[PDB]
Amino acid sequence: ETLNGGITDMLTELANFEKNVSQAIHKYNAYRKAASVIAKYPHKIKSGAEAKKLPGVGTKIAEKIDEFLATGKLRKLEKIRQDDTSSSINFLTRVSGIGPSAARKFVDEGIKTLEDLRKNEDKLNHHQRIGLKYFGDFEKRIPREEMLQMQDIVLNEVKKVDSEYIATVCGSFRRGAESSGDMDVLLTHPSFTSESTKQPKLLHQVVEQLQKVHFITDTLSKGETKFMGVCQLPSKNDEKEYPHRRIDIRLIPKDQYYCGVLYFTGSDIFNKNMRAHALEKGFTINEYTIRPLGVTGVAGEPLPVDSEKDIFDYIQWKYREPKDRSE
DNA sequence: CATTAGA
DNA sequence: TCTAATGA
Ligand SMILES: [Mn+2]
Ligand code: NA
Ligand code: NA
Repeated sequence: ETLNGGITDMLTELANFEKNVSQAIHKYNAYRKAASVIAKYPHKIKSGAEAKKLPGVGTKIAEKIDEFLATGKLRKLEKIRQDDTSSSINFLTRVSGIGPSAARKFVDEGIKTLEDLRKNEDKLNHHQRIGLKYFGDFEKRIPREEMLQMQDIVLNEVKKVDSEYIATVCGSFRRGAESSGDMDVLLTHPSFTSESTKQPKLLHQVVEQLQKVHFITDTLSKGETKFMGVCQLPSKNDEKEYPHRRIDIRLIPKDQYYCGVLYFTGSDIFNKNMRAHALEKGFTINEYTIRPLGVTGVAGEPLPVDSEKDIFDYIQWKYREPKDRSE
């Protein structure tokens, strides 16, 4: 956590670089288990060999470990950090919709800067166009203060359309959080569950309304179950317009709401821990259900959930307010 | 780890 | 169809 800190960080730097700048999924996977492992190790790594003994740590890494322990640096790390090319990829990748793949290609073509990206909007597909358009707004944290006004808005229309729609804004926002990166609204309806062959309109109506009033301004991707767009709160009585925010809305079979909800509520650790817990308690939990465990090694049979509670109850725990799902 | 876009 | 990018 702090004892093998640089070690893993240097490790993680390395990996990432292979994966993105290079297209070396192996080396990249190398740097990772190694970083994974040295990280679990209970003692101050004193040298390559010491590390070396580790599963996954080879002569390659161990070698880097020395130079890094010997001098507070690494050449490769220094050279890479310098490398205009790899820098460039590191950056373009920031655009919503630009993966490494396209970052390399763009670069190859010679698009390195944002401005480059601009003179060639054409080479860009819609997602990246929008991604480019709101590049500034996408990088900004969402003040909870607005989260409240946005949630306010969603809920309302949602209800306005059908009164049967149930919506929840998940994420850190739900868990207290002072700010968040984007909003996640999970959604379901009663007319839609595991069997009952869809109702694409379900999602559509809603999105339609949102847009109708101008809360949603763009569409990144809209499918029959997952809409991914852009919203913005009414820029009041001028002098102050609001930043463009990312929003995600997803239809959910009423029969798996809470699990989903439980899940996307996090935290990443609370979950795991919760998850690790159902296990002893004779269960199993995943994003959509909670099945009682059987001795044969495994077992099925999706227990019925009406609220976040049932899940708790099942696993027999103290209902934990979102606020304290912190870990 | 599954859901959309695109080509 | 596969392959990328998001989320998470
Ligand atoms: Mn989010
Ligand atoms: Na080894
Ligand atoms: Na990106």
